[PDB]
Amino acid sequence: DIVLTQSPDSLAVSLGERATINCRASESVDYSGNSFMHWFQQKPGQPPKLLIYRASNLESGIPDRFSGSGSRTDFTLTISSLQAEDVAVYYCHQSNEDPPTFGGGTKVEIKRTVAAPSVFIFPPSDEQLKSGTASVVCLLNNFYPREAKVQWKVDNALQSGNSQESVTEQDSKDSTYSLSSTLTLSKADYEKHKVYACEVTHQGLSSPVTKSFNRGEC
Amino acid sequence: EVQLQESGPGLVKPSETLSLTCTVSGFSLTNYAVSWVRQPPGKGLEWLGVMWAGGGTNYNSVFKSRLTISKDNSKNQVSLKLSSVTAADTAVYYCARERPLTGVMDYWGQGTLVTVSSASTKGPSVFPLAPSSGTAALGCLVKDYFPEPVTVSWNSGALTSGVHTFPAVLQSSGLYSLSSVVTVPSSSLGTQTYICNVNHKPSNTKVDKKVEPK
Ligand SMILES: [Cl-]
Ligand SMILES: [Cl-]
Repeated sequence: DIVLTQSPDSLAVSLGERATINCRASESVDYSGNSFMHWFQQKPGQPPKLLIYRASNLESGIPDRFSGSGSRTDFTLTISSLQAEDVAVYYCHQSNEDPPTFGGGTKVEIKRTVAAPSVFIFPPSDEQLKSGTASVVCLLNNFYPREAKVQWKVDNALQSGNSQESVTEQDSKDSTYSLSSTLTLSKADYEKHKVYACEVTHQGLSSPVTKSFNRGEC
Repeated sequence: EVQLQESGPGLVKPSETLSLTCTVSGFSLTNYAVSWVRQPPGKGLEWLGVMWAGGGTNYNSVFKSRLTISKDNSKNQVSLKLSSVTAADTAVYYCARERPLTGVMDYWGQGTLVTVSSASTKGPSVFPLAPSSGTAALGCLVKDYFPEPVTVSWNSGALTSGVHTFPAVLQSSGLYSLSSVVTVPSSSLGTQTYICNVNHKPSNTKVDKKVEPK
């Protein structure tokens, strides 16, 4: 099988600057003066989108900042002026020899200015509490860079082993990340305590910020 | 406009047969080939096989023993059958229109996630993440579903700006959970209606949950 090796594996690029992605093949992907190497863009929860076919041909509807070159075993995708919406995983694809094969992918991220998270806290719904579980959600919205710390406090007692985190990939407009932290208690343990707080530490905050509620809830 | 759409069972038991259908529009299966490509979660793309325009098949040799691709030109449909499935066959399965002379896969379906698992299918419970108190956040918690995936829209796709739907987390129970949030004007919380549309295709569950202040 033809093995496709991409480089870099990932890169962080500033708005308006050049992204270069190389694909090398273990064998020639040319036949009769035609190169059967193609380039795809994949965003999260979306299929691959064709950018370039047969090494250098820009697909209809794809902006001209995307271009391709190379032949035989050496190919390059160039994004001349990287835009916010170009954050994705990029794949090379050879169709010269069976089976068709893809590269391992190249992750393109925007490097942008530091942005503080907007913090929100959500008490468990009355609906859920009747089921006998309490989910407390802390939302960190629209921050850069990715690195963040969430600390759960229950009556000022710092929590451990009973939370899970999830992070979005980089937003296609403002190049930020968002994060949700969920604290999971039994209804029993939830009702033993009053003050629920999530403490957010991040580069964009001068000191850690705390959002909290009382189980009383107005 | 060229469109493809994959349909699949969601969950398949080990050693059983995976059956998928790819329905096409905006082109004829007499003119174009259709390829099947899968992507295990957080991994690369693996080509399975192609149905040629003329009705012949070409397969990845690693799947020769287990894989059959068929079609009906007149029903605008290509089918995949993968026998003796294991955990290794857990992936998003894609069908793609292929240019017959060049092998260029120019249009792809949205994909269908196939989970190979001995566990039961289970539709989600949907709970509101209510706003409290310029900017206000609200959302929906989609709890205790299996397998993946869940999709969330807001006001049937009318609300998209400020929407964040987070990757699902696997809880210790072995059931998935995810949150979907949207940031809105604080002044809008009193007046404006906010409904999350939760779709769990593997259980054929659709849940609408109105989200409002406490
Ligand atoms: Cl044929
Ligand atoms: Cl072509």
